[PDB]
Amino acid sequence: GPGSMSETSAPAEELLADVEEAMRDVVDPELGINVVDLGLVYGLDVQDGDEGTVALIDMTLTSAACPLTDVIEDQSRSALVGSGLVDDIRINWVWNPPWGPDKITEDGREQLRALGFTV
Repeated sequence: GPGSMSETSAPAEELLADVEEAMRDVVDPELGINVVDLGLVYGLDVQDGDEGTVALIDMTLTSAACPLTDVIEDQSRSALVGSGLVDDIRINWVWNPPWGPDKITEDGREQLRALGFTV
């Protein structure tokens, strides 16, 4: 179900096509569920700086302890980084704690300087 929708980001030409593509990977077209409709995903803040360009996305799941986290992270990060709109993202899972620690994804955790890991 496409249409002239408004994500506000990107020029109307680019946004339409790119979001149409993104919405294919960041949705459940199997049974037809759209996470955005849960109306927590309304909370997204993309902060750009000299350090980098990070898209923060406030999300939640049935119990936030489901292995669906990998799926949303992979599909979201994969597309968003490919769209070029943002390079860094962080999907945080909130159902109890204050928005902060939840925003530490595999990007920050595994590739922390203390680990010295580099891909």
